[PDB]
Amino acid sequence: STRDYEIQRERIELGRCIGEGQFGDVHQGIYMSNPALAVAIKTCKNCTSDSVREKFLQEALTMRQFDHPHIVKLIGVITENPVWIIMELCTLGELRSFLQVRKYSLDLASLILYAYQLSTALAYLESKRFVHRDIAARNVLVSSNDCVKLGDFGLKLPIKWMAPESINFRRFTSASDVWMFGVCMWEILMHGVKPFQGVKNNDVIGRIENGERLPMPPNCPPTLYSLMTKCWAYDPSRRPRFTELKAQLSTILEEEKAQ
Ligand SMILES: CCc1ccc(-c2ccc3c(c2)-c2c(cnn2CC)S(=O)(=O)N3C)cc1
Repeated sequence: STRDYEIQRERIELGRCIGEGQFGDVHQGIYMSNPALAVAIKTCKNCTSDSVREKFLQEALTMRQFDHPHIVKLIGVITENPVWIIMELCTLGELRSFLQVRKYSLDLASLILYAYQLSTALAYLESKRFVHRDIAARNVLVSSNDCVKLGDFGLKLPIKWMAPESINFRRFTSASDVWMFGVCMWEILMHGVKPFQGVKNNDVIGRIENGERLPMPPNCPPTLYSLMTKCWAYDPSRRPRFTELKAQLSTILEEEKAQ
């Protein structure tokens, strides 16, 4: 039930389209509540069929259960047609593009901060025993210069980001997540460059079994690259826990900020 966070439509002013989620466009809006607050609104294209509506609204019921500095907050829902999900707005958009445009204006400490930040959230999700089953929707958003957040919308499987066991047996565990986090970390230090550029998806799995890994990013600290490669151990029982990563990242950030 949603009655404790049902929003009245007139309190929401739907603005410009800003991205796409799995179910429809995402809009910017102003929500008159405290203030008259900037929000992100998930919309739903074909919520005119019942089954799509159930799954769209499930995204909200799920988000509702978490409260963390680095996971996108649910503000509310409107459950009459047309159905909307009202989320906090991450002003500065997608991390990938953010890192690219800011390649020459973000220091190493910030890039590490982001990785650390995400690991605190992933550790929380692990402690809440959440299984995120929609891997294609996984994305990172920037709410400010010093704050990134997990989300399932933007501002077909990710073969290139996936653990080999996910690829061969469709096994998805806390460990496969760690593998993907490893890639996401690499991505961050590479200023939002995607993994395996030019390489075909099907030739990916072969290269991994051959011992090949994504190389050390320019200016990436050997301590942090070591963390990454541990995220990419083949035997998924060799990979570190997120709680292991949160801590290991915490002292790496301290080493840099001290310089
Ligand atoms: C609030 C629901 C929710 C939506 C998306 C995620 C999300 C977003 C991005 C992710 C991830 C999750 C993610 C990663 C590794 N494991 N997981 C699942 C917890 S990741 O590689 O850091 N990555 C890109 C988590 C919760």
